[PDB]
Amino acid sequence: TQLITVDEKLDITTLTGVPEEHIKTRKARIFVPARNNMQSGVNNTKKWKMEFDTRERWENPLMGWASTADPLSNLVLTFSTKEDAIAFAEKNGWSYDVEERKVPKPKSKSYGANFSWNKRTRVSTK
Amino acid sequence: ALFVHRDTPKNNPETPFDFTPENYKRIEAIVKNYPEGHKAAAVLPVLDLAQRQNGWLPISAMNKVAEILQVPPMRVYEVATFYTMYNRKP
Amino acid sequence: GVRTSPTGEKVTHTGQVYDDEDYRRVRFVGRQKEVNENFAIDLIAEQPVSQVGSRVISCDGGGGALGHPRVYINLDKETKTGTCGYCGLQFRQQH
Amino acid sequence: LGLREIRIHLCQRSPGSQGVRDFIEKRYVELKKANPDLPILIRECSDVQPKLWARYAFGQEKNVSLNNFSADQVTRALENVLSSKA
Amino acid sequence: TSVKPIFSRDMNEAKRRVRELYRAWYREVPNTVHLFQLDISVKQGRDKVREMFKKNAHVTDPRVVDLLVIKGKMELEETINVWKQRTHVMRFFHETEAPRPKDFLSKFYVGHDP
Amino acid sequence: SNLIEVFVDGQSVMVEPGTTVLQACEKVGMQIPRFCYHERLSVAGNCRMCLVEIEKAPKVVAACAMPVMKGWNILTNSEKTKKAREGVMEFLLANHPLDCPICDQGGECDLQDQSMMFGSDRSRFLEGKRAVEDKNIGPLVKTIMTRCIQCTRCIRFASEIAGVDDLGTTGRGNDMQVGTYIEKMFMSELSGNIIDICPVGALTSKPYAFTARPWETRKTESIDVMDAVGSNIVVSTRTGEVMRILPRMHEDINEEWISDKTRFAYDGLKRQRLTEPMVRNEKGLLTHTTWEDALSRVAGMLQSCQGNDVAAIAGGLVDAEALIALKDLLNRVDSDTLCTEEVFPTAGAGTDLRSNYLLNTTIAGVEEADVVLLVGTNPRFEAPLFNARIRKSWLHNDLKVALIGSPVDLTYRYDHLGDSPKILQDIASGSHPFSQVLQEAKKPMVVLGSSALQRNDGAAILAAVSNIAQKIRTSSGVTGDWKVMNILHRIASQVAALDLGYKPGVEAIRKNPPKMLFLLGADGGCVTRQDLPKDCFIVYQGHHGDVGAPIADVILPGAAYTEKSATYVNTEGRAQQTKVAVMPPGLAREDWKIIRALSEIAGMTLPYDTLDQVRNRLEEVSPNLVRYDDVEGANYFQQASELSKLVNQQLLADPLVPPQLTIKDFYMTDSISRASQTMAKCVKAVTE
Amino acid sequence: TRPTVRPRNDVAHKQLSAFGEYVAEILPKYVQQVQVSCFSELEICIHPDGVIPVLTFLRDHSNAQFKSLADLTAVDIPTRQNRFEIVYNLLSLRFNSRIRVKTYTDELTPVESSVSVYKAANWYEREIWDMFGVFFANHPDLRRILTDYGFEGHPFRKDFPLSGYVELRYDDEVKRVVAEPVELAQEFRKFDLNSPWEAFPAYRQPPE
Amino acid sequence: PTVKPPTARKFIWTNHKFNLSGTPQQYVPYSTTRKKIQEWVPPSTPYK
Ligand code: SF4
Ligand code: SF4
Ligand code: FES
Ligand SMILES: [K+]
Ligand SMILES: [Zn+2]
Repeated sequence: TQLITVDEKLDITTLTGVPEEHIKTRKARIFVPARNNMQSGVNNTKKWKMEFDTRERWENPLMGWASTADPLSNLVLTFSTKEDAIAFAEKNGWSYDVEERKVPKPKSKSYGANFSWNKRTRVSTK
Repeated sequence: ALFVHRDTPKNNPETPFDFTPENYKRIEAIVKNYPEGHKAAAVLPVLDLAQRQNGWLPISAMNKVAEILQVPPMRVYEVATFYTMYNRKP
Repeated sequence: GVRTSPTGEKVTHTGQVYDDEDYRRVRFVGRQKEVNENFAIDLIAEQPVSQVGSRVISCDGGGGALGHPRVYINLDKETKTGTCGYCGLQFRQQH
Repeated sequence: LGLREIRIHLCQRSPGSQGVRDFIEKRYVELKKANPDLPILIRECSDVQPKLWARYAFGQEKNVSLNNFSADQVTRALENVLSSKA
Repeated sequence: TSVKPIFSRDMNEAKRRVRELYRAWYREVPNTVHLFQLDISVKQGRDKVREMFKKNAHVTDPRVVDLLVIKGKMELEETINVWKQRTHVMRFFHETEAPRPKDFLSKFYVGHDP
Repeated sequence: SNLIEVFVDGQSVMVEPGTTVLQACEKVGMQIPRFCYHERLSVAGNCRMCLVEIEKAPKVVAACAMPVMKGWNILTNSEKTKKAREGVMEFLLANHPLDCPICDQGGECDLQDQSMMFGSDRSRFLEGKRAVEDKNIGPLVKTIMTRCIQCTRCIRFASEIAGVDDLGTTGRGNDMQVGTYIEKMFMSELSGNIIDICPVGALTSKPYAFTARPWETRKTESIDVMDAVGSNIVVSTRTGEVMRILPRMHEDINEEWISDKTRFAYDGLKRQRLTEPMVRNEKGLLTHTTWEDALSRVAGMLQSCQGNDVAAIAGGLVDAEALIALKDLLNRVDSDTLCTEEVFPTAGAGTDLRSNYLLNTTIAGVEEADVVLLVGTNPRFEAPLFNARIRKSWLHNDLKVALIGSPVDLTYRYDHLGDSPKILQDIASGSHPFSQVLQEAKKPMVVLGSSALQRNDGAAILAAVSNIAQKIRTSSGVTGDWKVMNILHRIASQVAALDLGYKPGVEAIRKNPPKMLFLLGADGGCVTRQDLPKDCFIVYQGHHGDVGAPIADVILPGAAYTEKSATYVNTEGRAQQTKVAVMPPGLAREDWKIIRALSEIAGMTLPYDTLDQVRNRLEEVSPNLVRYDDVEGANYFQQASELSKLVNQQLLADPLVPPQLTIKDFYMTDSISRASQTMAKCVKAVTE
Repeated sequence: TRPTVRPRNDVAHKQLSAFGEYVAEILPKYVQQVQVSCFSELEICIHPDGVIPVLTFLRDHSNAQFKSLADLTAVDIPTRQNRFEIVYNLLSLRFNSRIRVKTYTDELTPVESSVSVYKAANWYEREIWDMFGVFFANHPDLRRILTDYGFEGHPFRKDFPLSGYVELRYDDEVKRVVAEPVELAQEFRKFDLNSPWEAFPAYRQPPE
Repeated sequence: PTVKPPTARKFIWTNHKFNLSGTPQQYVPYSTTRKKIQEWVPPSTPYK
């Protein structure tokens, strides 16, 4: 046979070594990151990311540096699809929420529409 | 040779400029050359008409052409700075 | 151009000084608060404005490749000088 | 001690909410004319099962499932809520 | 859903392995208290073993408990062969760690963590 | 279908006629380089960066402007496309200043990035560059015009979206300068968005200037609360400190813009903040205390209250979690007197049906209307991106706009019918000439402003507007899926407070003034201590000390919208959630955490511990408040209109004047904007 | 493209393609993919039931003789349901060549240990146990090799944080080095560096 | 520097100091930035 049938939910939380505080009190956010509106390039909007809720950052009394106590504060994960991210968060016991991908809707462009005979879409200058 | 404006006491939006009434009749004759809904097409002659009455264009002739043609004043400033005949200095 | 707080503490060129009720002055007890007493904002004001005969001037900070990247400053405003964004030197068209 | 508000959750398109929809199109108005100072919050949503929430005095809330009712059954459940006030 | 097993074909073999690992830890606790010259009792060390076994007591997957038994055997080999120092044994007893706020109100008082 | 087949690098793609070369390349997942093309602006075609080879054609075409012909093979990676890109990038970088270290665009510069990706690696320009005089277009947008590459996104934005027509190009040739030609101050309600679309650092944010740098910032995706648009934003922080606020693209709300209050009111979020709990000492002065002492002194007064002894006013910036928290807390005392600052009329249907207080059409449905009627509102400042959507429909769909109110500037031309409310009785009778326009329009849209509902005849105005909407919809050519009746809200907390069943307006507290008053962020000054009895116990819970906090007895320092994960519902009923960007300063806490801890001190512990359990309660009160980015349609306009016919309230003779007539009144509305030094500079700049 | 561009080696590309076809057709039971990179490196991507038969082939076959195990490697790729990618770099001193043998596993499926083929693997896959949590069946002494003795967690998994979950300090009360939850006096500053523009159009993936 | 002198500047130290560690003149670190959040100062008049 050499194959067993495990009909249970996949759960590796006892094997990851993550302490309980950072399994059951964390909210994973699964999202495609928004395009930086300083720029027109879209190559950062191609993958799904997983991040966590930001915890407390405070001021170091000596230097004024940003002291943290959150180990997961920099943990950003990359996924090809939404279902891979959902499956990875369910496998690790993370409570998650998913934002759907926002695509830009197809616009209707026409250079001649800048010079219409009777429509408001004339450009006053060019 | 500057393409910005600074308000001097001889060139400001309170510099006295207005058309003579015969220049208003000429402006009406100019505006009737273009179709209705395209009154902005009379920016280039009328502004030059303001150069013929005055000799040069302060920023009161540009604003007057913008007022009587119902066009934004920036769109007259663009035409006045684009074209080399419009004297923006006396 | 250093001044002093009423606590007796030197205000830095940023403007940082601890409050009187701030406990973090205790780190300077028996020791010193190291400030630099050559304020760059007070030293770049001491430079003379360069009167040049051109409309666009170039600044590299001096020294050629030992300065900053070479930028071009327009001098069309006669109200205000044209200041280099790197070294802080300022220029005026002489007409 | 007494009823304070009523909350009626339902769907716009689900057939299990249909009688609840049949309640609000016909019998809500003379309900609201009968109870002008009673807030009856109608809340439509996308895929919910129908539900009647009855908040009473001092934070007590009873909870009636209006799923697959007719409009007569919604009328009877709501008038039982109005007549109970417990 | 047909997966390759690690050691156990089902959960009963898995519970057998959990049970033998618990027997080996239970026998090992007095020797661990003695040769690491700990400050705990043998009963307190066996309580910590029972606590660590009950911590994983909700797992229903045979492969996950096979890996838990494998990792427990590894920790046991690191304890018997004296590879751990005293500090690694005493890390199960979070003693210098101050007790965390457990209820809502004290977590409200100390900060922002839920 | 009429789809034509074209080819991008040999790959077939079916495109609509009129689709450009750039959009056809976008449909196969390839982004053509660009500087002047912007998909929300008009096509310019004047940077020439998008030049691409069509094969069997010996000339590159501008992909942003050229429509695809059937059978074209667009060669996005061929040799002469790359040579065109390198030549154009060389001419862009010829006169561009070496300012990348001192420029705020560095790291997030289009010119840098696609010079790295598409231009060469070195220079041939052996000449002296040009230098341009800088401009002063206002206190928001710093202007360094030597960095300008003359892509004219300035001018197209100010003309077509902002509707200003005061930017342009003067001069000719290489001396062509983008500017205003005069000392003019570009202060629109959307004036900071040119910082977004400027691909270079010619237009930067003056408050953000020099402080940070894009690679080190953390990007927290969050929601605007400055109005009831619910604009999706990115709060960019850096080491536990909010740096700036960018927009997120949401196609149905804020397309990719935000307003200037949204963009620049974040500096009020680090001034005048409530950081520690305060109680009154023996001298009657506020003094700092612990959370134990403050919550004990509030709960000891709350246990002595019952019924109408305790009431609560919700402010304009309160999330749905704290709203349902304080509602359940006062319902444990059996208090139903929970109010907002903003009056919505309870006459008739009230807040029972959702359809009579929502923007029922949508923000997106403005694109589908053909006649929009605006009553008693100045939507340019009450909801600036709702007005931007009306302007986009005005410009592209030839939308007919009418306004009943004072003749404000809306950045487009409308039909001003008058300011008296009796015109609402004339359109609802058919004697007015605009009534025939509403009859013959297929998709009419009647938007009542919620600021006009602050008048004492708000029920009469809402009845007249609902009578107009149901006179149209039940008779004229409306399908039935189309929504006509609409209310534009200006307050982020208001729609969530109405879904939870608050009593809008403070008339319930003016009826019987209580001996204990909660103020969740209430800073409108709607209820002062002259309205209360002799020793009312006022508890201010909020994040700024502006209005309600100097009169309070115990101050509960709360979280702001960047400091909590928090549900806000916009004017169309869409529920949205902020995320934690930074933590609240000092001893300040999340708002429902404060109310829940107060409930535990009082011995009336509310049945939730975590944020998810609060949202389960919030789903129990109305399940739309947890279905995020969803607009649940609200039916039953007919039943609300039948209930509105019961009590005939009389229209006042006062004309419909919105409270914000000029740009002066826009910049300071809530406690964050009033604490903002940038908004203070905006007001001082527009008042001079 | 002479001075600054790497010269392409077409002869090695053709030879490694021929040998990749050779191995793919001798062993079709386990070989899933065969690829040769542009810089001429052959990868045999196999099924994990053929770890021993493929590696025994390449070690012992007279046309392969990959007698040396250069390196044994895992890669965490969390978007795959078989997230761990086990990499066998092999060296044939007879034919002066290198091959790469790649397979996969998830957290729970054991990979067969290759100590019977290459004894060099005895520590390498032992490290793959310590760093990734991949169990290796029939390993002689499988245990941790790099982490501390009480270390929970498999660090080179990409969901493991950079600083860990614990940090040590000496405590003079208990006279002992203790482990506490990690608090950084300065947080590691995450830099989002990736450009929003496409860098390599030859690697463009087809969109959804 | 007797043959090739160093270039003189107005900010170069005329007095070179040696290693001051372990003395009262040693370096003590501090945050050179100012306060980030401003607190609300309540009014000093009573509220009646
Ligand atoms: S606009 Fe871009 S390329 Fe120009 S100086 Fe700024 S960062 Fe550099
Ligand atoms: S300032 Fe910026 S947006 Fe305006 S034309 Fe110049 S490069 Fe374009
Ligand atoms: S992007 Fe097409 S030319 Fe500017
Ligand atoms: K910019
Ligand atoms: Zn310089």
